[PDB]
Amino acid sequence: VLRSSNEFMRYAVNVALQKVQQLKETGHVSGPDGQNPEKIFQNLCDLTRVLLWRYTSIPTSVEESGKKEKGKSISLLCLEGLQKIFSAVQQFYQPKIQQFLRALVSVTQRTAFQIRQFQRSLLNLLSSQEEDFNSKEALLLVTVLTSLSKLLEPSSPQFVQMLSWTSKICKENSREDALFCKSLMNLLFSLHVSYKSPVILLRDLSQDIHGHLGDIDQDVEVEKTNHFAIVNLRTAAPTVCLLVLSQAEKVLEEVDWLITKLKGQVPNQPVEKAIIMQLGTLLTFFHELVQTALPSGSCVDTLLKDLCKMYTTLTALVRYYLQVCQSSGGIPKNMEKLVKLSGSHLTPLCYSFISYVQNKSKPAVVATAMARVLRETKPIPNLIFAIEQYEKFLIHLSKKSKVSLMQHMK
Amino acid sequence: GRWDQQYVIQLTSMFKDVPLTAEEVEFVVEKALSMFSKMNLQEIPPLVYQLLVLSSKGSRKSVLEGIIAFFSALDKQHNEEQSPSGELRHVEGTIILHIVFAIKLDYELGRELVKHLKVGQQGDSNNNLSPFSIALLLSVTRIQRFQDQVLDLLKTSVVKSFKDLQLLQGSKFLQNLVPHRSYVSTMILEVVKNSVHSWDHVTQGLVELGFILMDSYGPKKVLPSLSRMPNQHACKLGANILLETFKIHEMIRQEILEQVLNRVVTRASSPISHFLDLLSNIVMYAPLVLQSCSSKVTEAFDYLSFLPLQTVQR
Amino acid sequence: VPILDVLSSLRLDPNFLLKVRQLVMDKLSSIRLEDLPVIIKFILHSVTAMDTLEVISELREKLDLQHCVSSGQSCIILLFDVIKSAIRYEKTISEAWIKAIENTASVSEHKVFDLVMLFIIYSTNTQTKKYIDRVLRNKIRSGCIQEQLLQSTFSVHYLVLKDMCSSILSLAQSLLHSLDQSIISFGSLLYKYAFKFFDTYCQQEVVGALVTHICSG
DNA sequence: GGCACAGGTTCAGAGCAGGCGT
DNA sequence: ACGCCTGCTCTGAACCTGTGCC
Repeated sequence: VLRSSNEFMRYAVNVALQKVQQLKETGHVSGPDGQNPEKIFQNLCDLTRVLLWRYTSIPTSVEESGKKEKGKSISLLCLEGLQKIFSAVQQFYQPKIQQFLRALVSVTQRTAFQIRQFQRSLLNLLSSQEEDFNSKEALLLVTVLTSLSKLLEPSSPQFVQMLSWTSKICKENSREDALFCKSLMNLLFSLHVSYKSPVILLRDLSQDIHGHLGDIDQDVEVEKTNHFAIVNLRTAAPTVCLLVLSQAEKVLEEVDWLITKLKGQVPNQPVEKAIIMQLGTLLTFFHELVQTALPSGSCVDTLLKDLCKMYTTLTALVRYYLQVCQSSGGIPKNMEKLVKLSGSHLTPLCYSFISYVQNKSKPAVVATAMARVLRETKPIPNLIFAIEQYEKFLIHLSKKSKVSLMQHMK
Repeated sequence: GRWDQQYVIQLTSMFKDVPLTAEEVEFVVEKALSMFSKMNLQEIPPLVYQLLVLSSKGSRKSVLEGIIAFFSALDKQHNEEQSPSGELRHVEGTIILHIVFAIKLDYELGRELVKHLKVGQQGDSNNNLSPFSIALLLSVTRIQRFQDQVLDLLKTSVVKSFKDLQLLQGSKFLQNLVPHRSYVSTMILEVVKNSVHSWDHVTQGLVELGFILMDSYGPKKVLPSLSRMPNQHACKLGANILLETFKIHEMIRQEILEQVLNRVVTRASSPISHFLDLLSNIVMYAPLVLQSCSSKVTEAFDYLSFLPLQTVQR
Repeated sequence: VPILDVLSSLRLDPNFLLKVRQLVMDKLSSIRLEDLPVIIKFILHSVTAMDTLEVISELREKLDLQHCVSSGQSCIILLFDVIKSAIRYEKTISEAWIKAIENTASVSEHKVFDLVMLFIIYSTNTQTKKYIDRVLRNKIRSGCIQEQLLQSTFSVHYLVLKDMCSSILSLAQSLLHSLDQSIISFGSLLYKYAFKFFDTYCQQEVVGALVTHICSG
């Protein structure tokens, strides 16, 4: 009687979505036994069992619905309801996440067993169709994986194979949708960093970006799809740009904190070597981005801003070596190396890119226009400022450790 | 030359009356400090007193650096033995009190203490401060001049404790480098655990401190991660200190309760979830209490028409 | 009393309620003592953000504490408690109290209540600590608040102030660090009364802080 | 041509980075 | 070089446009 009417079903679905959304906003939902957390925990898990089973038992490829009713596909909605459940149990019932997976041995093994299902579902979604793929259901599978990924223990085998698989999906598949691509790379980094520094990764993305977008000089050979496959004309240009430089920032956040704690002190030698190795690797990252023909939005601003922040960390570093190097005779071949590349490869290409972007010149409320353009005129100078203040502490360094570091600089 | 272990204190009471330079007083007291190691504990306090009254015309940095570095080592060794308590608590205390009665007459003593216990850069705060340094500070909050200065340091440090560790626990690169030195909530709580042997001065500072953190970092952004979590975490702490404090010190748990009620009652001008959530777990652990504090809940009810509903309910 | 309850729980015009509020305060002289408390709460629930000085000013004049004399002291305590609970809960009231004492710096005949309130408000409310001490110096410099007041406060209102032990002495310590023997005289007399009337702990704190002066000051 | 989601934009203020008196 | 004041940077909220689809 009820199974015949499809509308009746997508009612009692929408109802369930409304209940779980209500539980997020206030610690409790609407009706009776909607305050007693025990009973809500009971039901959530009892709802979960069935919603999981529907999606399991019935895929989205068995539809006879068309676009209007695939916008509210009974499959799709049950994954959105999953997403909020997995979400909002971590908000409240983080203790009973074991009892929660006992409904579906420690927490991590159950995690993996439950992951594989969605993983394979997503993979079948993606691999099968190209033409009119489920953007939404693929994307919020990605979102459920993201939410739940954070319950794996970071040294567990299941975490390792997750990341391997994660990066492997990013390495293989085409997938023209950018918000989709955005979500994957986000998940990749969020997983990756709590195993190690994500720096070669940033390098790799920049080399592919450099490959795809082209180059400033209008004659440099670049193509490197080989690294990571989910990077496009459309995708990398506004998006993987902001994210790859976003992830560089979190590098230099850590590096600023490193140097603050180091200058407190005066163990040291390994930490300096580590910092310089970091900086050297991501100076290759900055190299590939600079050579790129970056568009003129937040993409260009966030490169130039992060070149400032690269140079500012290099300023804190050089001014650090001045305090201490007077006492011994310091600057090991580590720092000489770094300074060499920051002069030889980095600084002059900073100039050729900013000059190219400002060379690039191809209805306006007067007040708003004045406010906008004189805001946007700061960062070409803040880069020339930041470079010349590097050169300052390098001339200071040259004198106050007895090494002429201006023999490198042009 | 070697000092008669018996009357080393009496020898150090003689350089009290001679006029000396810095180098001279420094030499004599750093030897009197080498001598704490090779003694019974119960005679260290009066020796510390006769060091401080000498240090009044000599080195203060040195006197208090010595007492701190010594008890820091002591408490760490007591900890890893646990992994002589019922008297180790008498000494730490009697000392904090003996250094109190001096910073009372010697306002420069306090300033040198405080300078010594600056965060500044967070790398000095991961070699400086302690489970003993902090009982000492949270006694010091009783001096009228000094309350405020002290608290402000503790509070601001508290946050960094969350911010280092939070930014640290984002990253594996950082966890590789730093060998994780116990963090600042832990320390403050180990004070509270120590507290039992009833050095009841520290308590004024705790309670003062505790509502400072929640009143400071309360939910009001919520009617990010950066400006959210190390303020909630801070709030949690406030709450955490007081509840643990309330469990231990039967004397205080009248005026924890009133000081809560105060902030609960007339507001909902500002949000107060946190205070009710504490108020729960206070009364959940040992609600005999409100039988002793009955006048005060009586005169929370005389505002229970003006109070908004979600508050009144809970 | 009950009338007050009823007119609180009926459905009315505010100007009417104001009118009757004054019909109290004109006869606030004339309440039987037991009943003082219960009124005063109403008056301080009958406060808006804008009604405040007016009402406190009249009341601050109207209220005696001299007139009111074992049930007496109990009822007085009840009083200060009720006030205590009010002032607890309206930042507007505490600040405004003090603005309507310092506007009565002019008549050097202002009364006992204008201490006891400060000390209370110092103890109770902390945001004001600087402000009471500013006012107390500025007012005592002026040839207002003196001996005859401070003597009278601690001869009858010890049991009120017993509680505010630490409050009096935070003050006394603030006053002796000054110039102007007028001020320091007051800060001393503070210590003498503090030590006469309070607990043994207060006595210890007196001699504690006296020493602190003697060795530093 | 109207109907609808996404972007960026201006705001509005919290809360701390850093120039400037003794 | 420590204390005091200000103004800048972040952060999210809400506003309304701007452009894609049927």
